[PDB]
Amino acid sequence: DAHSLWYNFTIIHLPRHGQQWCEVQSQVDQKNFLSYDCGSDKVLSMGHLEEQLYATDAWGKQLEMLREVGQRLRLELADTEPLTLQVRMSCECEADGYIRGSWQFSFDGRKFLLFDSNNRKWTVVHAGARRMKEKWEKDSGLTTFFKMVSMRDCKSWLRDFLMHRKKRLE
Amino acid sequence: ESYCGPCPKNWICYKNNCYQFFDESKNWYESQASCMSQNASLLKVYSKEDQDLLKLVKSYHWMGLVHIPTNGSWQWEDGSILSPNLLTIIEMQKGDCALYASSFKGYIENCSTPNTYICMQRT
Amino acid sequence: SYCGPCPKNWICYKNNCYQFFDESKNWYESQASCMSQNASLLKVYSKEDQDLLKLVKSYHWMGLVHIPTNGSWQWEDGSILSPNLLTIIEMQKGDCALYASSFKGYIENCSTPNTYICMQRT
Repeated sequence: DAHSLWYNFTIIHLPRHGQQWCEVQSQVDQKNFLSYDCGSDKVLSMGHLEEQLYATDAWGKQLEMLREVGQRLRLELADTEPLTLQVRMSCECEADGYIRGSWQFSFDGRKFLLFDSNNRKWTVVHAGARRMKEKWEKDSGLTTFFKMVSMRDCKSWLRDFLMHRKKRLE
Repeated sequence: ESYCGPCPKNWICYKNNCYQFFDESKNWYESQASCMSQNASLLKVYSKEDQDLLKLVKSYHWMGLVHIPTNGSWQWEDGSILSPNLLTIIEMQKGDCALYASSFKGYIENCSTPNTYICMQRT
Repeated sequence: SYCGPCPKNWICYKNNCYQFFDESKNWYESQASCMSQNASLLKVYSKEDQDLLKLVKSYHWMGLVHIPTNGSWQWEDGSILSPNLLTIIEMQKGDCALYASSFKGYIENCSTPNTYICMQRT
């Protein structure tokens, strides 16, 4: 079978009211398990406490990266081409291990960019996203950051949550 | 082969300059105060040459850069003015203070919002 | 008050001497490069003594070489990778590790060009 891990970031440039600039919702095999304020290091509502995903080495590493990804996207959001950047990072392991790592970028609810970590291809989804693609495609550091975190780090937490999800059962 | 200038205890010595990163989040004022209480100041960028290791830095941190309410230019704590050739300033948030970010970039931030910081001490 | 003996223009911290090379080369080449200047690649032996390593961004070759038979790793100088120092991230087939921020080592193809870190203490 196949398993996935979805991280949905909501990054805001110039927050207006009591809005937090960083928010992240996560799902293991399509369903929720953590809502996290990546800006103040705070778990807000990690529903699904019957698998103790926390109490895994991956848990803290995971939060570490969630914060780093949030900070990188923040700076990038600050020099774009209040602005709300919604990003979904995902990785999925098949029956072999064929991990598909990809990113999805939106700016106001309309998909803008898609990153295929595997093939490392930036593909435009919106006419107005042609420039950010260029910038980020040329920002080899950013693009590699997107490949490394989704192709390895994310597969790593997936593996540990799963390996842990079983040892309990069997 | 040689030695690297006099620097406080356990501080990154490079090109005769001393740095120290604090994981403690303070606002600009609170940070600036911290560096002062250690015979040092907040990071100051004068040379991409003498301070190239700055493009090695991960995350954003307070630097001793402030905004002048009138002429709209930026100056360091010491009074000198930012020289056209070192930093690229992008607005991240309101404020009159600037955070440093890897690859000589200065991000504008609310002077009162808590952040990590970098104390320096020109040898 | 004085940071241990180091070459000219090399990062010195707690008497260790580091040097980050912007040039992108493969492990083998990175190895030689350090080698060619009385230094090794980068050996992590202490989280405390080598604290600054958690402020570094990007990925850089380290002096790690593994024996894909014990799944273990060892440094160039023959010493083993003590436990509880590096969180090795395992997608493989690769046989080299890239140091990454906050004591991590990503395994990668040894022939993939990459920036690297040379170290020299004393």
